[PDB]
Amino acid sequence: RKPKTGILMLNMGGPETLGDVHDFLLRLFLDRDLMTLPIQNKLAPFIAKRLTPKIQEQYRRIGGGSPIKIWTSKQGEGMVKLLDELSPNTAPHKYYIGFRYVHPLTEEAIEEMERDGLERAIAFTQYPQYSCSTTGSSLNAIYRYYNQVGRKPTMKWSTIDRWPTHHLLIQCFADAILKELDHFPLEKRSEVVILFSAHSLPMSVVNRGDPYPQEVSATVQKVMERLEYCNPYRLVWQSKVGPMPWLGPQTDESIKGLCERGRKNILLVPIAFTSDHIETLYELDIEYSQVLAKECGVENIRRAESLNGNPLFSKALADLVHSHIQSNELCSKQLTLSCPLCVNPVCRETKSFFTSQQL
Amino acid sequence: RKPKTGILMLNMGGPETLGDVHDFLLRLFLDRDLMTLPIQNKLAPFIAKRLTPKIQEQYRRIGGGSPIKIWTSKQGEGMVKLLDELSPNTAPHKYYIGFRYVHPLTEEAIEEMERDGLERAIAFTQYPQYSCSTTGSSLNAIYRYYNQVGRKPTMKWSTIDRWPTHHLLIQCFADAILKELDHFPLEKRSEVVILFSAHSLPMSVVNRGDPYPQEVSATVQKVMERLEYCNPYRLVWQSKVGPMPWLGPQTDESIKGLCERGRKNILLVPIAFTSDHIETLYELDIEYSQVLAKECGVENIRRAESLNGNPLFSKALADLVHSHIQSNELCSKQLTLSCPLCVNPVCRETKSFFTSQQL
Ligand SMILES: CC(CCC(=O)O)[C@H]1CC[C@H]2[C@@H]3[C@H](O)C[C@@H]4C[C@H](O)CC[C@]4(C)[C@H]3C[C@H](O)[C@]12C
Ligand SMILES: CC(CCC(=O)O)[C@H]1CC[C@H]2[C@@H]3[C@H](O)C[C@@H]4C[C@H](O)CC[C@]4(C)[C@H]3C[C@H](O)[C@]12C
Ligand SMILES: C[C@@H](CCC(=O)O)[C@H]1CC[C@H]2[C@@H]3[C@H](O)C[C@@H]4C[C@H](O)CC[C@]4(C)[C@H]3C[C@H](O)[C@]12C
Ligand SMILES: C[C@@H](CCC(=O)O)[C@H]1CC[C@H]2[C@@H]3[C@H](O)C[C@@H]4C[C@H](O)CC[C@]4(C)[C@H]3C[C@H](O)[C@]12C
Ligand SMILES: C[C@H](CCC(=O)O)[C@H]1CC[C@H]2[C@@H]3[C@H](O)C[C@@H]4C[C@H](O)CC[C@]4(C)[C@H]3C[C@H](O)[C@]12C
Ligand SMILES: C[C@H](CCC(=O)O)[C@H]1CC[C@H]2[C@@H]3[C@H](O)C[C@@H]4C[C@H](O)CC[C@]4(C)[C@H]3C[C@H](O)[C@]12C
Ligand code: FES
Ligand code: FES
Repeated sequence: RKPKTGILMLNMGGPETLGDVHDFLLRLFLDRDLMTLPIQNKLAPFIAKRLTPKIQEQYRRIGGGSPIKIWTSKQGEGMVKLLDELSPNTAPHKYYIGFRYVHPLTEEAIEEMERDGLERAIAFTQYPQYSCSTTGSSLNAIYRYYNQVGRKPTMKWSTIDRWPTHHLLIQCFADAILKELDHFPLEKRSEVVILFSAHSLPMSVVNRGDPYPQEVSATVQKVMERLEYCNPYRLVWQSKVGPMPWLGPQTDESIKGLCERGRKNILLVPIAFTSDHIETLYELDIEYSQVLAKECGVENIRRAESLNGNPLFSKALADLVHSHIQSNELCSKQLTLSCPLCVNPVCRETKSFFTSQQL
Repeated sequence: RKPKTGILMLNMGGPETLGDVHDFLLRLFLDRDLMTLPIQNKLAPFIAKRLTPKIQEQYRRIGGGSPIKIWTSKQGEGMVKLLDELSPNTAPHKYYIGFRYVHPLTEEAIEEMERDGLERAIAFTQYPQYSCSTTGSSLNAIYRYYNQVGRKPTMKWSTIDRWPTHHLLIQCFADAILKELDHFPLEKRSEVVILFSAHSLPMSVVNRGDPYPQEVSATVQKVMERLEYCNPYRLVWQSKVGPMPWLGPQTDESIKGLCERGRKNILLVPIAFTSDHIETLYELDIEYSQVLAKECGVENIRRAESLNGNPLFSKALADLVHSHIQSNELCSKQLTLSCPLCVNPVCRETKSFFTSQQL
């Protein structure tokens, strides 16, 4: 009856309503794992307020907020039901959501897991491919929480810190692509070009050693292997802001370029995230597939469905947690190597926090 | 007895002696697929002349020239012996070397293939991961040869234009890594960090859509899977020159960064080429492993042996060719998609050259 094993699902989060946008931005801009600003305690609230209207308008364009919490909860519930049956010795299992910049915040979830008196806590990132700016930032929040509160954990921690080639995740993407290919006019299907798209990183981050581009490229290859190379593809990158150099090719410039070169039948595949959110519902579906694509003369542009409530995806999550438990690993071998040019002192503390855990 | 199937092994090549350096550079700078320069017919000989002394000195430091022709010949000979047994319907097989910028030049090889009266010719790039700047440039040379001689081919052409995850290539890399791990002191072996290293590309090339970074990342993941994630790794990129932005992290900076961060036992793995050449014998072995690494206080830095004369690598080559023949394929599905921002008119012509071939 009392939960024994807590699976803490980590993600950045998104504002559920338009009223949550300002505080989302403020927590983001206060976070030094992402950015160091001059006079940051002053500029953070200011830039949050400055950007609120633009960002609320994007969310209003997709129906008034992000659905991430809904999807995460449905996935969490399907995962736990499977885990109680796969793993009766670590049952009952209970999921907790720990979002970095909206409620329930990472720190609020840890407080609850400790209150619930769990024996074991698993920090399970919902980003299959690791970036120090996504999963690294969620794992640092766990280390900082105990550091700030000045007490040690009362539960045994470990982390599933990446899973870019999990076989059932791969199957979920391949399945979604095959379904969407069937939605193109039959006479176009062979002609379709696949653009896998993932959020970009600034080159300053790529060049310091961030593991993300190599892992996202691995996911793309395993998906194309599963599909037997039925269509040609490129991996391209979305969401660049600001005037600094980021990893390209850009998704928008790639859609326009393909159109200008006669490839007017394009299937977009979000490959680095597992539910709908602003990047899919606003950036890909509206900004590129409605506005940009209409202006460049595209014939058909479609997007693979996000994994969202697919029961095969819940089965992937539970398979990941079960295999983790059975292996007794505390973290990947990759978490034990920080970036070769890391300049953030917290990363090594975070690494040690996980590699040193009792058990 | 008359040869029936020719396998054209494509590679950029390297100067075999110090005297060949100038004409190597001059052919390279006269190649539009690789670069456009102002007043290129004047500037190419001038830049070749300017760089000759520094490049001759690099080759002198490694014994007086590139061994690429030796290794390519040994691999070609072993591949042909296997193919005559594996594929008697297409035997006898004959290999031909087509180097882009040294003799025997691509154009000289095609001449000899035509004279030999082969039934078919296979353009087999020796770069497992495709870049428009490597394999694309060599395939463009085949299209341009016929275009410039004003005659259609007299043999059926097809291409093996990439093979970044062929299982025996992956085995050869994993085998070389395990052998080199065995040469560290035993007490350091689990502490070893692996840096997979590949020639970089400028960001202008990456951002136009070059398929290379994603393919090299795929090779890395399949090698680490075969090794069961026994050590941690990063993929990083060598050989940047000039002042423009290129894809990082840089290999040199990453070795020094790792050293400064207490990771002093490092295994370098050249992952994008299959024999020794100036990148391994000069840049990694001298510039980085002798000079840089001594300066930064490294404890052990070693390099996986290049594939070179490994018989399992001849077996991979022959298996590639054999599968290619049995499949009847003219080229990969990926060759049918040019880069989304390609601005070189020859790419489409080369693509069509192969996709339109009779059979
Ligand atoms: C200096 C800097 C970032 C630091 C860095 O990259 O190391 C940038 C990032 C966000 C910038 C701020 C935001 O763009 C919002 C403001 C925009 C105005 O055009 C200038 C002031 C303004 C307040 C900016 C000052 C400065 O250029 C900031 C603070
Ligand atoms: C303008 C240009 C490239 C153009 C382009 O990329 O569009 C660059 C590439 C290589 C350059 C040249 C090479 O670096 C060699 C020469 C170097 C000297 O320091 C300047 C003149 C010199 C002759 C350069 C002139 C000019 O800056 C060139 C020609
Ligand atoms: C590039 C990067 C983080 C920093 C980093 O990787 O250095 C990512 C992580 C969270 C991202 C931010 C969050 O998604 C929230 C904002 C979303 C807007 O659509 C752009 C600005 C916005 C503020 C983002 C800018 C940038 O893409 C961030 C800061
Ligand atoms: C960057 C690039 C090719 C062009 C491209 O990618 O746009 C690669 C392909 C062949 C490379 C060149 C060849 O390896 C020959 C030269 C080798 C020297 O060590 C550097 C300059 C040198 C001239 C190289 C510069 C650059 O790295 C080239 C030109
Ligand atoms: C879009 C925006 C500012 C808003 C504004 O002028 O209104 C700014 C605020 C802080 C910026 C970020 C911070 O400067 C930290 C990162 C710095 C990197 O050099 C580029 C991305 C990077 C993640 C920046 C991207 C972007 O230019 C941000 C998110
Ligand atoms: C190293 C060198 C010139 C030598 C010199 O001035 O001494 C120049 C000559 C032509 C240059 C190349 C050509 O300009 C074409 C490419 C231009 C890209 O913007 C960067 C790499 C790129 C491949 C260049 C790298 C490098 O700066 C090269 C190879
Ligand atoms: S920035 Fe990657 S480990 Fe610190
Ligand atoms: S530059 Fe890549 S296809 Fe032309």
